[PDB]
Amino acid sequence: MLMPKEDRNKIHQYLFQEGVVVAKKDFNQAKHEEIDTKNLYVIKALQSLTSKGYVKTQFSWQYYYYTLTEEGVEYLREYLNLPEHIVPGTYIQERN
Amino acid sequence: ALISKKRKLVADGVFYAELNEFFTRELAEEGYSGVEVRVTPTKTEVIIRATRTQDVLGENGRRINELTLLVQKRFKYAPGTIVLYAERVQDRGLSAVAQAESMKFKLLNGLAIRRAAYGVVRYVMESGAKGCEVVVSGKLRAARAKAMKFADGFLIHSGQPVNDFIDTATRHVLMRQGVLGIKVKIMRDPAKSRTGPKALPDAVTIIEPKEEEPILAPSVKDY
Amino acid sequence: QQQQIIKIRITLTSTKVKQLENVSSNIVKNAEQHNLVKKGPVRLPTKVLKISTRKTPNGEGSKTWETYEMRIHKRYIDLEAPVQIVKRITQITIEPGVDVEVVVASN
Amino acid sequence: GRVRTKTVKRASKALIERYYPKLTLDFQTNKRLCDEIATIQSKRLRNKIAGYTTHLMKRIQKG
RNA sequence: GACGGAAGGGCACCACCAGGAGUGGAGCCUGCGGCUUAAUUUGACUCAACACGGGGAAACUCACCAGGUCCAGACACAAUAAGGAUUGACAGAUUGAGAGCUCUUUCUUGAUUUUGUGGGUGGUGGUGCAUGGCCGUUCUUAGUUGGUGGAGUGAUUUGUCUGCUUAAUUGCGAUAACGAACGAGACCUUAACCUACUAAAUAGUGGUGCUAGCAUUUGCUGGUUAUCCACUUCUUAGAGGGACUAUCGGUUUCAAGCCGAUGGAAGUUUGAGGCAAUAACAGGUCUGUGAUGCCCUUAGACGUUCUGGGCCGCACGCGCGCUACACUGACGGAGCCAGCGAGUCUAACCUUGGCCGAGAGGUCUUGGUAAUCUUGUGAAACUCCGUCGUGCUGGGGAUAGAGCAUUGUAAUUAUUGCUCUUCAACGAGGAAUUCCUAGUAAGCGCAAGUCAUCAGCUUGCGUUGAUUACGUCCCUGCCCUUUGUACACA
Repeated sequence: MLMPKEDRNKIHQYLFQEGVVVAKKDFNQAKHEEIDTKNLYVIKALQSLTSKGYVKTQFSWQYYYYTLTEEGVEYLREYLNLPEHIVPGTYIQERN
Repeated sequence: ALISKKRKLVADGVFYAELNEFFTRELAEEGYSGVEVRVTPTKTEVIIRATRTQDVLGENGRRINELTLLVQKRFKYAPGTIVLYAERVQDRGLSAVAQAESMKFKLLNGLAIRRAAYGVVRYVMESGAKGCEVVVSGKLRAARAKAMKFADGFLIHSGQPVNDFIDTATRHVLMRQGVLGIKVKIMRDPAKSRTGPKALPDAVTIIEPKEEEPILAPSVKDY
Repeated sequence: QQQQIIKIRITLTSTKVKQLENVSSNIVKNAEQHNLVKKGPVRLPTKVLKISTRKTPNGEGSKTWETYEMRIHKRYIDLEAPVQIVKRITQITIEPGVDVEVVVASN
Repeated sequence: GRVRTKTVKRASKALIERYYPKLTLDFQTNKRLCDEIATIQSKRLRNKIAGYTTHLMKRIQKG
């Protein structure tokens, strides 16, 4: 949906801090905790990078496990413009 | 809050059948073989004691840091508890998923409907499988009847404590021509399991005495 | 205040009664190691948590009725316990899903 | 209407081949001497086989 | 092999013969038709569809009839936005929704892709004669089978049997068979016996700290939101015993039987439950799976918004039931019984009471996330004592009418109750036709399930409890031997 991307990049802000992009199920509720934007139209750009990979997928229990893949560097050199190895392919917790 | 005595063991499955639906469905390529649930307070023991536990290090933060915060962040457990751990599963005859996932990469090629089936299961047919039951159905040949009722084993069932020795599985794959449903039944041994009842009541062995005494012109014994 | 014996209502519960009687036994046996004065093991009634539905996924045929149920086993005890015997309990008397917390009173 | 069952009928002749010269008419001490050392799996699977041992050697003295 | 209006065997309260409950009579919910409405969405139509699909449906549901906005068009690959793409819009003309639905129309609006050939596949859309998984039925049943040997060129057969018993292909006994692997049986539960235990008020005990009083016929009714708490048997089970058709007479191929009698908590696989094998139904579920091959559609949608009829519309048909035809009954007083539970979490569920008003019920309070409180579920059905009489009635409450409350943003086509107006049918019910043999047939009533509210329903829980057959092939149903078969989607 035609909607400005500081909405999306507060939520991609919520991705690279711990590693989650997860939507819930309702319409006109718009209150998911710790992803505090709308429940439904955030999906509208969340598949928009799925069509060329970039993220994994399952539905079950309508849980929306849509979390980024190994190629979460080259598009977020330009969509968040971050220096990698902070939440890229070697985001070490400590050792576990 | 203020948890009743009827709100966590009937609600065992809100977390325990959460993981068991997760790694049946998300990345069950690992050959899932249960979690060793000892839930300590403010820590979370993930033990995927599976076939591919070399993926507990991995990149040390590529996919594990997802799995720190996917099951733990959908019912929204508060972070600061989650620990991950693994170890290789073994003895691959006594587990349903061990030969099921030994068929979950053979259902594209065009192997036989029987050749892989009774060959791998003779890891335990000679070491503790008496009566098994494998049906690999779906539609392998477009007709009216689509079912292969494969029967193999040296059948001993049933005395009704059945859960002492049974494995169960059912799988699916979305191929060109519809689903292919692979449900098996693998039969563990109570004689190989070394636990509790040695065998359900068939195997009863009888020892032999000394040779019984004669009239015995007897004795002078004073120790 | 540490190490007084002031009549505490230690409460235990579990699922299968083999390991619930296990946990109570090696704590009342650990009520021997310094001899807690006590009118102790309250062999409390155990529970039945029945559901009774139709497990069929279609409404046809001679219809079906089953049950499926958890066994809440449950041992309230009348301890009289000190401050030492509550500490090491999170990984002693071990079984899958040990659950305990005690209010420090009975009167 | 409650005649006996086969897997305890055949089990005694691999069992009372051991200790024939016992198991007399009074059916109490022999009953636990039927339950003597064996690898049994319940109590009334063996009290039936002791009552099997009770009735089927009491009648040898019927000829 | 399957059949037969062929014998023979057996056995069947999903058929009888005694029975004990009866049905379909009325009215009225509750389904399935049809009726047709513009709409009565949809599957299931043979015991084996039809108080089934959780289905007691206001919205939520909802797949039909009605309307109108999001496109909720990921995008493989690319025309049109930069002196402007997408369009919300005040106030108004429409318009349930200021639904800028639509317009009257110029404020907002920027790289956030409107989309452009084509493609996500949303689908409660067809396809269980595309399906898996699952669930029923064949069958409340004894039926399967290899290892070897025997007969037959071979399909096959024998073992699994003319007898007798059984709940039984269970056992005995006969024997080209022997020895077995199954299912069943066995196994296991439970309302249980255990004052013997590891063991006692979030739980139950003789006592009695403080001891009011009837009464002195000297210990009783007792209480004491704990006083020392007296104590484990009742409450509850950690493993175990105790019962294993247990014992003698009758009759028995002396077995396999099973009874007269009875120690006993248990003599009927204890009564009843529980998972129940080989082989398959074009059984059924694609209107529960976001698992679905194909095809209709892919935003002018069969997704998805938000209010109405609906599945709740009417000669009539058939399916499950509920109140009854009263006078071992009805009304009024006295006494008074269960177990099952499920109960609030950062919200408002169960709730004795206080006080109010006749109820419906309402405000502060009583305890409880739970052997704490509900609730001692004193309820009905029940026991005892006064009032009603041959009538459609002190049985009955269909039918419509008015008023008061409760739940829900929201009650009209009425969510339910309450108080009065309306006060009927119907009198034991046709050729049609079921269930069930001891705390069970029967009587009645409370939890839970759907549950804001809506049980005339369905599981259980219970409180009180007879019968007569004591079993069998004519009707109906099923397995086995023998024959016959021009049949094999039999």
